[PDB]
Amino acid sequence: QVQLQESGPGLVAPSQSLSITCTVSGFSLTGAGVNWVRQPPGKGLEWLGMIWGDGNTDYNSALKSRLSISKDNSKSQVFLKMNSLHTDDTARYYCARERDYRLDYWGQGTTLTVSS
Amino acid sequence: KVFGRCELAAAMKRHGLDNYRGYSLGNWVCAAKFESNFNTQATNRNTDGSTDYGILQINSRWWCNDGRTPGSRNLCNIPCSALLSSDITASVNCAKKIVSDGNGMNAWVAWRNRCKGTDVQAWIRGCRL
Amino acid sequence: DIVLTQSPASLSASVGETVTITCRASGNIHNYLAWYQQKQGKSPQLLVYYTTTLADGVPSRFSGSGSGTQYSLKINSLQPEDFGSYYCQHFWSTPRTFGGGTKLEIK
Repeated sequence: QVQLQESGPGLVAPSQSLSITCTVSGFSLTGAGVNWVRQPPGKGLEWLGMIWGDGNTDYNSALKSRLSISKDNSKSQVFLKMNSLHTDDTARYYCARERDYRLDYWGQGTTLTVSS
Repeated sequence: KVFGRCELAAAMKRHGLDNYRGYSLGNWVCAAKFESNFNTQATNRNTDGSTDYGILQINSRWWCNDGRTPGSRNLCNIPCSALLSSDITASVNCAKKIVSDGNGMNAWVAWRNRCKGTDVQAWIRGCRL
Repeated sequence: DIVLTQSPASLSASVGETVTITCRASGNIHNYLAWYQQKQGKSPQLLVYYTTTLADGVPSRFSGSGSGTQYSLKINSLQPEDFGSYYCQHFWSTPRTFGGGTKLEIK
């Protein structure tokens, strides 16, 4: 059973650095990539970046310098870290399995709110 | 014959491997890179009578008969020497027979260990189809 | 980056009707285009990949098409459970981008 579950802080001030976790199961992190996507309240999907099965990472051009994605193949966890938080970063965060150029399985998402 | 990455891709696409069983084209080009380094004459003896032949390294105990391997099954009903040509047709047809589904490229340990999970599409980017 | 222009923003239809959603890429994406369905309060769900390939379990009433830079999602005899939002996403190199979304709603 392929499963992806996100975990996060819920509320954060710009004064903090956000970290969200994606714990997967049912498949190996060495043989599949994991993407990170967010969806602002009542907005569409925005792609943030990804980490390939080989450990290489790719990022959204505008958000590159604030994002950092890494993973622990033994713990089966992928991480998204983000600094310079803004109120515009308020959204629901999703991690999704990429299997040969399609996101076939998605996490349920974690909602994040950036305070003041 | 040693192929170029783009030329091998174009031939593979012409033969219906692009998205065959859901496997994008780059997988096949990456598999060939690791299995025979794009060489149609490639061959490799195993710690058992079997030898793997050609561009995609098809085994002699199960897919092609080399009339020298003990217990040959010849499931592609073809002679292993046919798989050692410059025209990839016979090799593409047997591989299509081998990949019976969306997990079938595991039939190639190199693809499973060296391609699967990586940006295999990097192998066809910049190629005229 | 390759930007995807999706239209229309919303569509109102009745059950049994056939609709079409389009996504036009700012550059050739060479068929590396997927479509997702997102129902109210759920996470995206893969429908179609590589332009025309249906995900397992997805009904034949869905079909995608296109090449180069204009791609379409056609839904035939839309059923009650087809209502929701629809997004396209390209997979040609990086960064990947999504279409702006189409809301398919009840007439």
